[PDB]
This record gives sequence, C-alpha cells and structure tokens, in this order.
Amino acid sequence: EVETFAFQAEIAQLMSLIINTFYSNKEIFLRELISNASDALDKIRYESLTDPSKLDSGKELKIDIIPNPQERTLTLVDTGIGMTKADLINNLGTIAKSGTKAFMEALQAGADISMIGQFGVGFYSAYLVAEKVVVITKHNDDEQYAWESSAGGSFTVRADHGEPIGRGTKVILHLKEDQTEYLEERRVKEVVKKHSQFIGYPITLYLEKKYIDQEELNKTKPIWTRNPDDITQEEYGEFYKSLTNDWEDHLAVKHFSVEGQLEFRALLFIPRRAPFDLFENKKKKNNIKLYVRRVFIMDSCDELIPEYLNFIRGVVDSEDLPLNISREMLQQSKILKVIRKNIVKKCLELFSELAEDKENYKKFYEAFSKNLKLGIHEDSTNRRRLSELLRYHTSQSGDEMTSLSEYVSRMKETQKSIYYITGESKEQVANSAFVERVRKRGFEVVYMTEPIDEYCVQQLKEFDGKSLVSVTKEGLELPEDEEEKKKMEESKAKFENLCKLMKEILDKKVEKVTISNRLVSSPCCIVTSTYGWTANMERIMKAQALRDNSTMGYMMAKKHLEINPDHPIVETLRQKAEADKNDKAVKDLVVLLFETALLSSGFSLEDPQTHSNRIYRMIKLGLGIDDEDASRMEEVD
Amino acid sequence: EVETFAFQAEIAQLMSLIINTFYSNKEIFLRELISNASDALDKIRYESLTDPSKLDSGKELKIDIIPNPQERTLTLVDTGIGMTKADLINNLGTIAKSGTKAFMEALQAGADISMIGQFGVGFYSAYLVAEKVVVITKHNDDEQYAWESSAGGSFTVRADHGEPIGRGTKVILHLKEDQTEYLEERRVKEVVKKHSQFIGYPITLYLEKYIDQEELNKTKPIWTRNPDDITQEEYGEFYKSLTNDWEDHLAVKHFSVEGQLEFRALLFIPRRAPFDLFENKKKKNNIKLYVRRVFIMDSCDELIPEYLNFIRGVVDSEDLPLNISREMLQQSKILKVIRKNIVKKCLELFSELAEDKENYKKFYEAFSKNLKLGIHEDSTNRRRLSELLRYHTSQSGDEMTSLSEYVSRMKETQKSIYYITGESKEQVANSAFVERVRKRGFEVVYMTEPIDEYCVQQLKEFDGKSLVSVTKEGLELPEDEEEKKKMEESKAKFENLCKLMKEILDKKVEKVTISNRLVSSPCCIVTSTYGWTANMERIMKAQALRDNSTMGYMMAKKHLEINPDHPIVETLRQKAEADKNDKAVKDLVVLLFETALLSSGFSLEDPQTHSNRIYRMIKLGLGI
Amino acid sequence: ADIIARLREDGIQKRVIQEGRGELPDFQDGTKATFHYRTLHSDDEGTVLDDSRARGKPMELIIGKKFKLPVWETIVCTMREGEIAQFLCDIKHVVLYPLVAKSLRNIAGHADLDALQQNPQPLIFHMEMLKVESPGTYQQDPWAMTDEEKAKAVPLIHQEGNRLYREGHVKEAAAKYYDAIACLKNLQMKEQPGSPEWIQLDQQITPLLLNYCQCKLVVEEYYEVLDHCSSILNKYDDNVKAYFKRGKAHAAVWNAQEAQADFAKVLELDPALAPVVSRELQALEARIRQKDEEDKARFRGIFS
Amino acid sequence: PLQPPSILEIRTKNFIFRTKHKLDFTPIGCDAKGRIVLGYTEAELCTRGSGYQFIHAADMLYCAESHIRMIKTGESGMIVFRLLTKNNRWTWVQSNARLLYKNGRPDYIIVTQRPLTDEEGTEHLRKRNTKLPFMFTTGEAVLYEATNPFPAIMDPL
Ligand SMILES: Nc1ncnc2c1ncn2[C@@H]1O[C@H](COP(=O)(O)OP(=O)(O)O)[C@@H](O)[C@H]1O
Ligand SMILES: Nc1ncnc2c1ncn2[C@@H]1O[C@H](COP(=O)(O)OP(=O)(O)O)[C@@H](O)[C@H]1O
Ligand SMILES: O=C1Nc2ccccc2/C1=C1/Nc2ccccc2C1=O
Ligand code: MOO
Ligand code: MOO
Ligand SMILES: [Mg+2]
Ligand SMILES: [Mg+2]
Repeated sequence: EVETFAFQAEIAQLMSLIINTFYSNKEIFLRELISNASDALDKIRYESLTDPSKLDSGKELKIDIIPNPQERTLTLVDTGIGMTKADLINNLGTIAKSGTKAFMEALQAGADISMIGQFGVGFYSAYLVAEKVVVITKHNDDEQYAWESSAGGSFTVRADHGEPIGRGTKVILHLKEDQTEYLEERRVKEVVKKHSQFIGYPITLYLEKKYIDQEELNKTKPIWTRNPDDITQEEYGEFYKSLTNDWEDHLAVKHFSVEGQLEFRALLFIPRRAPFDLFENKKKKNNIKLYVRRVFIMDSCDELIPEYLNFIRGVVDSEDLPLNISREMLQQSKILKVIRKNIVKKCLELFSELAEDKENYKKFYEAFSKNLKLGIHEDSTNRRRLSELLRYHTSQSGDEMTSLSEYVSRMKETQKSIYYITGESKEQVANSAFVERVRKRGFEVVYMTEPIDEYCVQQLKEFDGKSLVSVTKEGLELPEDEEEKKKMEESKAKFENLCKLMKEILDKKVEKVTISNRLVSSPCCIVTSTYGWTANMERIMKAQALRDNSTMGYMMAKKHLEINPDHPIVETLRQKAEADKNDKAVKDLVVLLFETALLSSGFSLEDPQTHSNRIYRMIKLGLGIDDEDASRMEEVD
Repeated sequence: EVETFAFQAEIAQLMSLIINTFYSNKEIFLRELISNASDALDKIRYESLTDPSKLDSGKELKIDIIPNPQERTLTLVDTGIGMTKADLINNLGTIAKSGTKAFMEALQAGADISMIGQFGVGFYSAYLVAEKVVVITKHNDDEQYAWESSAGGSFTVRADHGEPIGRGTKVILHLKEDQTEYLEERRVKEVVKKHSQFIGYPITLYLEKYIDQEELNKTKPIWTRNPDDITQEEYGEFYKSLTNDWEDHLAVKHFSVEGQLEFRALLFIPRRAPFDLFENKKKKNNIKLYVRRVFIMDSCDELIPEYLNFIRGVVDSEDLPLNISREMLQQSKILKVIRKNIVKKCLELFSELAEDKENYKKFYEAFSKNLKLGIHEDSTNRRRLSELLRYHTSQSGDEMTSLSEYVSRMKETQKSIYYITGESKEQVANSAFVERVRKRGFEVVYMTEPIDEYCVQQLKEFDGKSLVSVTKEGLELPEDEEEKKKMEESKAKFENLCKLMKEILDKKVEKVTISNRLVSSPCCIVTSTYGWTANMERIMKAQALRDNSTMGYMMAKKHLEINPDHPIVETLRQKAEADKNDKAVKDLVVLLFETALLSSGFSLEDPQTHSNRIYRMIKLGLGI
Repeated sequence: ADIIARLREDGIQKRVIQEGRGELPDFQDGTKATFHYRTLHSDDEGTVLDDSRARGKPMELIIGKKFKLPVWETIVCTMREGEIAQFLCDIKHVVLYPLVAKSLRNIAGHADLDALQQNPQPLIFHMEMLKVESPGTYQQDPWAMTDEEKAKAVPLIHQEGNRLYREGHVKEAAAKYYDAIACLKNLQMKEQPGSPEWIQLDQQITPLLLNYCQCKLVVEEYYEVLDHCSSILNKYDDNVKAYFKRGKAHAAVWNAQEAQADFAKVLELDPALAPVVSRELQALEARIRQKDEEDKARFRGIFS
Repeated sequence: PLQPPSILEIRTKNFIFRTKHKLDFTPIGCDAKGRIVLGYTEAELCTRGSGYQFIHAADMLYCAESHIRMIKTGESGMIVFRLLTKNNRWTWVQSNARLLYKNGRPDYIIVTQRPLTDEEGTEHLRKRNTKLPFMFTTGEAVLYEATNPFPAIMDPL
C-alpha cells in the first residue's frame, strides 16, 4: 500500500520561531505596524475611487502614534479599511496568511497600487516588545470588535463597546517591563525616521508637553516617484537638504530609471563640497540607501557603488526585489552587482556631462579630484573614461588647469609622447633641472604635484594612443636632427674617461654614469631606471606607516648619474682627470657634486651630516679659521 | 459573550516561505543534511552506551556522499539511528517539529551529548536545489520505509522492498536542471570544507575515476580536549591543517570561559607575518566562530580589534542563540563580551612570551608594527601594550631594550626619557641634537618608523616618567650653577648677533637663540612645543588621502639655535660687530640656515637655490 | 684512405693549386693547425668579404673539439703542410656563417658577412696551410687543456709569472697570474663548495691572487685591487698581506679613514713590523697635510 | 575643525610570496600565492626534481653563480631569471634566497620572490653582466669547445 498525507504545522513552535529567530533588531516592530497601516489606507483609498460613499465614516487618511507612560502602552491608530470579524479571524489568527496578497490577486490587472506585505507573519513582530496586544477594528460592513492575545496559543474575539472608531484599526501594545525605551520622543522619532520616512500618508505623533502636541515626522515626500521632467531644481535642492541636512544645495543631480527583468529608479546627488571625514574607514558608510516600495531595506556597504564614489548621496527604489523574511536583506545578492554597474555607468555619464559647464566643473574637480584619481588607481573597466576627466597644470598653461585632450590637440608633429614630472610642489618641479631642455625646445610638460598623482600615473600608461613619459626616468627620447646626433656622439666619445673615473669613485652609489640629453644650465642630475619607484614615489612609500619594510629592495630603482658636457665645471673636471686621474680635488669635487645632485633630485641622504660637514669645512677654509724584511713583505708570497 | 479561537497556520504559504525567503545561500542544504546525519549518529551512539546490542545492524558510524551525474541525483547515506513510520509522519512531515529537541529533553541532567538542530525546518532546505526528495529509512525495531514528496503539499510513505540497509537513513535528491554544479567533485569538497569540516564522524565521497572513496574531514577538533593533555606536535599539526601554512606556529593560547556565556578558544601566533597583512582587499576571516562544531561566521571586525589581525584561531560555543538561517547571531551584543575576553587573553599570551628571549625577538621582528598600531588605537590596554615595546638605544649597541630597562638604568638627576624620531638609525645616531645629551652620559631612544611617530602621540609618559623629544624647543637638562652663569654670559655676549640674524632671516624662523644641546655643529633647527615636528611633517605631507589644504595651520614654527663655542659663530660675531652690513655675513648666514634646515629633517621649498649656491662656491674654488 | 673522393660526394667541389710538402697529418680528435684564410663571394658579386693574408693576421684553428662549423675542419683535413688551394662550398655547409666571423676579427655590425643572412649562396674559400702540429709538441693554450693536466700545469704558470715579475716586467706577469687564477677557478666549479677539495683549491689561489693584486698596485690601478682584497678578507679575515694591500690602496686613493683602520688591524694582527706601518701612516699624513695646505690657499676668502 | 594625525592609507597589494627549499633547492612547501604563480600542487613540487630542473637553460650559469655566493655568504642578492611552470611556460621572477643554520650547519633555504612581466624580465636580462672577472679570456672557448661540464652544484646531490 502507498499512503498519502498532508503537511502539518506545530503552532507553539512556529510562534516561538517567529518571535525569537526571525528578526535581529527589536525596533522593526514599528516598521511592520506602519507598513500594515499604510496597506490598509491604500486599500480604503483605492476602494473609494469607484464608490465615494465608502468615506462617509471620515474623509481623511492618516496614522497616529500615542505613547502613554502612565499605562506603559503604545497605540497606533489608522483610519484604513478596517477588519471584519471573519477577516480578523482569518488574517490575524492565521500564520502565513496575508490579506494584502489576496486583495492584490483579486485586483483587476493594470491598476495603480503598490502595497507592502506578502508573507503574513509581520504582525507577530509586535511581540518582540509587547507582552499583550489588543486590536480594535471597525469595518464599513460590520460592527466594532476587539482582538486580544499574548501569543500563547490562543486569542479571544469579542464585540467592543466604547469610544467609537469611525473606521479603521487601533493597535495597543502593552510593552514589557524592560522595553520602556519606546515611550520616549527621541527613540520613536529616530525609529520612524530610519525606517518609515517615506510612507505615503502623514504619521502624526501625540505627546504631553499641559496640552497634546502634534508632529508629522514625515513632512518630506519621495520626489523620485515623479517624472524627471516635471521637477525643478528648487524641489531637488529641498529634497537634498532634507535628506542630507546640508545648509546649501547640491551641485548636480541625476534622475534615471531602468526597465526590464530588473527595474528600479535612482536619484544621485553630487555634494557641493567634500565632507571633512570622507575617507575615514570607521564610518559604516550609508551614502546610498536601498528602498523597496518606499520602505528602507539596507545601506550601501560598498555593494551598490565602488569605494571611490563614496561621496555621492542618493536613493535607489525598486518595486519587485525578492526580500528575506526579515526585510533587511536581499535574496539573490548577485543583483547588487547589476545595480552597481548601472549606477557607475550613470555616474560617469553625469560627470562627463557636467564637464561642459566649465565653471561648475572647476568646483567639482577642486572637491573630488582625489576620488577620481583613486578610481583610476582602482578601477580597470572605467579607466579610459576616468582619464578624460583629469585636469593638470602644464608648463605652457598659466594659472589654469588643462585637460589631456587639449595637450594632445596642442602637440607638435614630431612629438609622440606626453611629458610629465611628479614632485612635491609646483614651484619645485617648474624650476627643476629635468625640464630645462624639454621646455627650451618648446615642448609642453604636465605638472603633477600631489602624492595621489603617483598612484594615478602608475596605472595610466597611455592616453589617446600616446604614451606618458616621465622626465625623471632614464631613457628620455626627444626628436632630434642629424647634426644634434653627431654632436651627441662626439661628446659621448670625448667624455668616456671621465665617466669611467666617476663610476670608479662612486663605487656603489650609482649604477651608471652617462652623458645627459636633458640639461641646459645644470652640471648633473640623477634619474631612475625604467622599472622601479621614482624618487618621488620612493619618498612617498617610505613615509607610509602600514608598509612592509622587508619588500623595499624588490621595488626600488637603480640610480643613474647624468652629466652636462656643456658646463664649465664638467669641462674642468675632464681636463683635471686627463692631467692626473688620482688627484684629490677631483675626488672631493665628484663626491660633492653627487651629493648636491642627490639632494636636488628628490632623494634623501643616508647621512645628511656628511654633507653638512663638507659644507662647514669649505666655510672654515674660506674664512681661514684653520727594515730588511720590508722588501720581503711585498715582493712574492 | 467572549469567544476564544486557536492559532492556525496555512501550510502552502508556510512551505513557500521556508523554501523562498529563509536561506540566502543554496549551498547550505548539504550543511543541514550533514547536521541531521551527525545528530542521528550521536543518537545511536548514545543509545548503544547502555545496550550494546543496539549496534547489531552495524558497528561503524559514518556518512557517505554519492553523486550520480547519469541520473542527476545526490545521495547522503548515514548509519544513524534511523526513524520509524510514526517518526516519518511526525518529525519529517510536520513543520517546526524537532525530534532532536525532544530526544535531548527526554535525557536526564548532565548528559554527555550535544546535538545540533532545534528548529524543525532545516530539512526543507533540500528543496532549494532539488525537485523531489526521496528518503529511505530503517529503524532497529521497525521495517524499512520510503518517504517521498515534491513540496507540493502532500507526501507519501510506502514500505520499501529494495536493496536492504541495516540501519539508518538514505536521502536522495533529484537535482534541478540549473543546480547540477553540486554533482562535481570540487564544489562538494569546497562546501563540505567550508561548513562541515569538524563534524565528529567520517565523511566520505564516492566518485568514478572503480569507485574511489575519499575521506573529507581528516582533522579533529582538538580544542575540545584539555590544554595540558596536548603536545606541541599535535598543536602544530592542527595549526598547519587550519591555516594551510608550510611552517609551524610560534605560540598557542588555549583557554575557556564559564558562566552564562561559555565558549572555548584556540589562538595561534604565526612565525612570519603574511605579506598581505594590511592588504585592504581581504576578508576578516582570521578567526572563525563555531557553535557545536558547525561554522557560523567569520571574524568581521567584531570579534577582535583590527590591530590583532595577525592572530589565527577558533572560537567555539555551545549555547549561542542563532537566527533561522544559522548564519548569524541574534542579540549580536555578545560579540563585544567575546572580543573583550579574546583581547585580554592575547595580551596575556604576549606577556608570557616576553619571558623567552629569542622567541620574543622573532615575534617582535614580525609584529611590532601591530603592537604600535594597537598603542595608537586602543586606550584601555595602552599601559599593558607599552611594556611590550622594544627600541634601539644609544647605549644598547646592536640589541634592543625595553622602557623598563631604560628606567632602571636612569640617573637620579634624570626626570625624563629622551628620544629622537627620524628616517633611519644612522641619521638619528649621528644627529646634531643628541651630541651634548650623549656627552653628558644620558641615554636616548632611537625611533625610526613612521608608526613610531604616530605612537609617541599617545605615549605621553611611562612608569610615571615623561618622554621628551630632543628635537623640540626648550630641552631641559640637569645643570650646575657654573653652567647657568656661563649660559647667561653667552646670551649677553651673543644678543647682538642673534638680533642681526633674526633680521636677515625675516619670516623664515621665529627666533634665534643660544643652543644648549650642540657640541661640534654650529647650528640646528628645532620646532616649537606646539605643532608637528620635522618627522611628523614629513609623514603627514606624504598621505595621499589627507586634506592638506589647511596644513599650514598645523605646522610648527622653527627656531634657529646657535653654538656659542663654535669657531664659525665666533668669527660671525666678530664680522657682525666690525661691519654689520657686509655681504660676507649675509651670504654665510643664508648658507648656514639652509644647511641646518637640510640636516634637521626639513626639506627646502626650492632646492635649486641651494644647489646654485654650492655650484658658485665650487666655481670660485676652481678659479673659473 | 681516400678523402679526395669523399669530398666530392659530400657536396663540395675543390681544386688544388700547389701540392704541399711532406706527409698527411693524422688530424685526430684534438690537433692544432695554423693557416691563412681569404674568403670571397663565388659569383654573386665576386668581392672579398674577409681576408687574413691580405694584411697578415694568422687565423689559428685546432681541429675537432666541437667547433660548431664543421666545414672548416673538413676543408683543412685534406691539406698538408704548405699546400695552397681554393674552392667553394654549398649553402648547407655555410648556412650559419654569421655565427663565426661576427667577432673572430673584431675581437683582436658587419655589413659584408651579414649579406648571407638575407641571401645565402655558395662562397669561395682560399686556404693556405703553413704548419700543423699534433698535441704534445706545441704548448697547449690554457682554455683547451684538460682538467687533469691543467691541475699540474698551474704551478709552471705561477713560476713563470714570478720569474717575469722579478726581472722587471709586470704586464706579462699580470697576464700569467690572470691565466693561472682563471685556470684554478674553473676547476673549483668541478667540485662541491664547502667540501675539503673546494677549500683545498681555494688554499692555492690566494697566493696567486695576492701576487695579482701586488702587480695591479704596482701598475697604479688601485680601485681594482680593492675589490679582490675585499673578496679575500671577507672569506678569511686573517690575511696580513691582504689587509696591508687593501690599506695601501685606500691610502693611494685618499681613503684615509679606512686606510688607517686597516693598518691598525695589521698592527694588531702582525705586531712584528711596526716601523713599516708607521712609515706608511707618516707618508699618508704628510700627503694629506700638503693637500690641506693647498686647499686652504685655494679658498682663502671666497665670500668677501 | 582641523583633524589630528590619522592612519589613512591606500593599502597597495603585492604578489610577493615565500617558498621553502632543501639544500639542493628542492621545493618542499610553498606559499598559497606561489601555487597560483607556478601551476603546481603540494605533491608535484616535491616529486618533480631538484630545483635546477626549473631553471631556464640560459639562466643556469647565473643561478649557479648566485648559489655559490649564497653558500659562501649565506644569502644571495636579488636575481632575475626564468622558472619552469607545469604548463611548460616560463615566468620571470625576482628572487632572494637565504640560508638558515640549525647548529653551525645549513638546514634549509627560504626564498622570497616576486613574479615579473616579460618586459621587465627582458629589460633585466639585457643589462645582465655578460661575463665574470676571472673568465678564461677570449680563447674562442664558445667557438672551439663550447662544452663545459657546468658547476658541481648542479650535479644531483
Ligand atoms: N491596520 C490594519 N487594517 C486592516 N487590515 C490589517 C491591519 N493590520 C493588519 N491587517 C491584516 O492582517 C494581516 C496581517 O498580515 P501581516 O503579518 O501584516 O503580513 P502582511 O503585511 O504581508 O499581510 C494582513 O494581511 C492585513 O490584511
Ligand atoms: N538522517 C536522519 N536520520 C534520522 N532522523 C532524521 C534524519 N534527518 C532528519 N531526521 C529527523 O527529522 C526531523 C527533521 O527536523 P530538521 O529539519 O532536521 O530540524 P532539526 O534538525 O532542528 O530537528 C529531525 O527532528 C530529526 O529527528
Ligand atoms: O628562487 C627560486 N624559486 C624557485 C622555485 C622553484 C624551484 C627553484 C627556485 C628558485 C631557485 N633559486 C636559485 C638560486 C640559485 C640556484 C638555483 C636556484 C633555484 O632553483
Ligand atoms: O507585513 Mo509582512 O508579514 O513582512 O509581508
Ligand atoms: O536542523 Mo534546524 O531546523 O536548522 O535546527
Ligand atoms: Mg505587514
Ligand atoms: Mg537539521
């Protein structure tokens, strides 16, 4: 025989599971009750569309909250559709039965209504804080009833006589002896602001201040539900100020929507200035928030947007996203990746279109160039688009910052590269010895004078098909002529002995001594190999607190010393070396020149006191301050 | 009248809720089934304790996993207690009904058994990946039955007449089309390793490669034993299995707590620091949390501070309240208490390790950076952490000493600890600030890491004695009355020269005074008591993400100090008194200021001016 | 037996001009032959790409160790003493020609011999043999000798270098010492380091290397001496002569701070001869004082 | 107002990993990143050879010289050469090996290395010294014989 059975439930254990293991925060009971009230008001309002007689028992739709520390109770009154006796029994008394779901299903297809609630277990979160719950309901087709229980396996229903509720429901919670924190103004205000900010009906609060004072608590409205064309910039400013508590309005706004298998609407704001604690990593970022049917779900958590776009304040609202049983998380978390892709694409479009208005792009860049450069350092997919948003000072430009596109459009015909220099300040780089020849020849040099520029240019290899070339690295190539090549070759042939001697004296400080092709009025300079940290990058990396000092040897570059053949000092040194290569003066001059070049090229001396002592010795001099076994020892064995 | 009804439930929607909105990950069905099998094995083992005849259908207690790509099914076979027809109808056919909880409650107090599972809904996670579930079972005192369902609101039970099984249960899942990744070797191995690594019975996977069988959970949970019954060899083997490290551990702490909150913890210290210790793109999974040997969550920054991220270990509990998905805790405020205990015990372990010398040298070489970060961040444990610091010193030579050793070696006339911060040990050792301090015989601590510069901001005093930087204005030293008389005479003598120099260097320094810390060098630059030092300025300037637009307001003001007993200064005074408007004195003062700037840890705004000065001097020396 | 009939069938076609004098050398595995070459294109353009007897630079060639190009060996096989002949070869024999003459003339960017790289063809080879000696008679050059015989050959090189040094010639003594040092060092690669044989070999190189450093110091090449001396001292750190030479070089290149320290190390390690070290210190001090006086004169008021 | 010093950092990642080797450079134990860099598992590394099997033929002399220096002084400076993967490919690596002593005698070798790209590897190779000081002079050794038995380090065991 093959028997057949039907599944069953254990009501006591099911209630225990619902109360204890479903919700982690005890504050979401208010969110659940306000969602229920909003659903009821939606139901009554929709029904009254085709039968205005349904509002004869009151015409205003609202929600009220009434603390009562004397009785230690919290009341939530709404003027919604209300519940009949049969509806009371079938909906409140049944676990996993939802009246809202059935109402939506019976609804004629193609109607404007979006009601929260599809599970049928939200009402029992009220027992997170309440020892006993009383519900007083009143429908248009029935009398007024009272529903009472303690979640102890049974509930009672009785006809209720008393103050008449014209229409709707009243929920009274008898808070526990340890849950009295929810009878205070601050706590209720904060909970409602966090969870039920954008409910479609006023949520008034009644408090004893004697007289009964009232506050709406949800004055602002979700403008993102309206068409973008209908909204004026003043309304956007008002919404942004209400959202972020900023005394001044946004700088730019983006309002888009996505349709298809996954649909949502978004509102993205660009602040007018950077917050004082933008990059601090102990903040629990909540710049962008996710809503489902105007109810808060979760904060960003760097899931809806990359970390370098954390300065953007906005909202993302969806109609149909599968939620967890506790509506503070998404099932199928991989949807967040699609949402993030769309948001990033639209943010880049916003930045690109804001670049046309030069005056406002100036402010935006001055505020968030750090974020743009960090994104270049981090993001590989959007690197090309981000590179077009960068602005730099150049040698040819004045006090203005130019783009790389203008640099490319202003290049020479022979030029094949973009020349840049990184240093500690604009003054330092502009007067450096690396740029004398490049600037004399009429080429343009890009100045990058911030530490973040190092990280930025590590990943930027070429722009618009043209490579980026550092003037402080070995192997600089410039367009040249035959006569210049002949002069360079003759100079190189004439200075071989001096180069060899200088390498001998600087035994291990340098890796190579060559003839420069980038100097005009300086005697020498120090450049670094093609692969490895530049002087500026090495300086920045050695100053980092959380840096592994064991790995420095792997990343450093070798120093090359370059000398200027057309300088008096170099010619004198060459003549002296030809005269007598072991001259003391030559050795002291070589060491002093190397130290000075090291200091001026961005490096730090191993012992500055040696350089100081050499200078002091020069100053004092200027001031005029002050056997037979021998032949055996060094002959053979 | 007052009616009274009983709560009801609607089964179809309840099943939909359990299958669609409870679990965010589809891979935990294997975890749930293995937990059920482990509970059954525990039940049969406990029952056979008093009646050995119970184990007459078999003596081995094992779990088996058998993929079948041809039929597209996954089978979990266990040799547990099994369940009868009545149990099949009640336990497996009722939602929120737990047989494990009833079995545990039936037991007397102080039982030697702790079983997973008390909610009665975990079995239905099998429908996350399966279209239909067939359960073949066999109890000791009962026949063998077959239970079948498709989550369609009804199930059937029939007496099975297939290949017999001596005792236990056999769950067969008919996988969906889109969920066939779980019939592969790698996916099953990964899931079992992640979730059911430390189950107390062997778990073996059967594959075609002749059906090779491979055991999956080889390592036992040694933390259940007593600390003093474990040798360091098995500690190291467990550590190597856990962290996958080819090396052994350096130290181990194994402790327990009792009371309302009870847990056991194993904490290990690696021998070497990983090369990605502070790499931001890493999950805080250095410490794992377990409940009844089943993995719950990773550390996630709530179980241990961020400066102890190098600690590897395990925290296991028996009575932590979980949520329905068993992937987190309800009332997450317990993590704070656990973190407090873990921090206390880690500090205790460090203190104990400090007794050994070579081991502590290895540990410090590896994690002094983390200790200093903890000092900067953590205020409660700052005093304890300050005794773990080791520094190079002017009198320690090549080894490194502690602050207590420095204090025990102090002279009765010394009130403060003297230190200097700089780029490297060679730079600070030969600095001009420590000349006199070393000549008088005092001791100076060398700090040569940026983290040290961060650290000294919080470590204002140690053992009641304050720390003093030898690079700041107003360095105080014990003196004799003759020394003060000589200082006053020198100030009176050099007032005019100082006045002239301050005139020449307008808005480059804020004062020119007489030094009391120089011996052989003519001058040095120090900073005011308020503001950043040269080293702190160097570190702050290099922060890429810092807003330095207003850094000028945090920078300290620099004072130039002159050496009365240097020949250059005496000649400068003579030249100034002779003719104060000479070019020689102007050029010499500018050169001296620039050289002192370079040697004192600062950087010139335009190095090219200094370079051109030196080049002009070289040219004049060469006669060009 | 009959090699002339073998060359034609191998592909090459050769014609003799002047028969040589004497019998045919054995030409076994390993044999030294001296001869002249003059190579010119066969028919493509007819010019000469490389020539030796045209200017008089003999091209030495030992027959048959590896000698990647097997055409030269086969060519000189069928030539006796004083036999002059000319001939061409197929592209197959001389396909890899550029891997031969790239440096054999430079070590003593070619545009002629690189012509074959883009268009191979047969090439004429004008040969002239003068002498051919089997192994045993001629002094084998060090690179071609076997390990077992170079081991016993090293002492003769050492003694020849010493004899040349004492006569009053240095450059040649330096060359001999260099050859001996390289010969010994190549052997060490044959043996595991740290084992008794490696250290035994190392024991007999330090004297030769010290002589090499002595000659280098005599020829006024100081910086080179420093590296070898540092290499010796790092491993040993007990050589009085090594420290002495290193300090002398440091003094010669004005490295007074280290020269004094090395002299003090010598004194603490060899207290026997204090007068010599003190004399060196005095000479260094006198030179330093002289240069200091000159520098003081040089600056003498540059500011005002 | 103004902010005090904090420890904001960029947190740059690197691909440096360590390996444990026997005296003959036999890999016994590798870091997790090493497995990714050089396709291998735990067993293969041990049962694949003696290290010198991995070295590219052109790099063999360079590596042997570095091994000699490491034994002489206990650790070889940075060296760039090629390594043999399971897929037979070649990857340039910048490695620095260190000798550990248990009791006055060598015990094993710890190597810290960084993977390189073909461009950086070729750049390093180009600049690599073509010869060592006490070479056999221009005796046409690579022409006539060109066959050396290589150092005794490479000879197994
Ligand atoms: N204030 C109210 N007015 C009218 N009906 C209500 C009210 N509160 C609850 N209900 C009914 O009781 C049921 C309780 O279900 P609940 O646990 O809130 O889950 P859901 O919100 O998904 O229905 C709802 O289906 C709803 O129809
Ligand atoms: N493999 C098995 N062997 C024996 N009994 C089982 C097995 N799997 C499930 N059961 C029984 O069926 C019930 C199903 O409940 P379950 O979903 O496992 O929740 P819980 O584990 O919390 O009891 C359990 O109480 C258990 O007694
Ligand atoms: O650095 C390595 N990493 C490796 C990983 C696998 C196998 C070998 C090596 C390395 C060697 N470094 C060397 C240095 C000198 C001589 C030989 C060798 C090596 O074989
Ligand atoms: O109001 Mo519900 O029970 O979260 O769908
Ligand atoms: O096996 Mo359960 O139903 O997750 O406690
Ligand atoms: Mg609800
Ligand atoms: Mg279970």
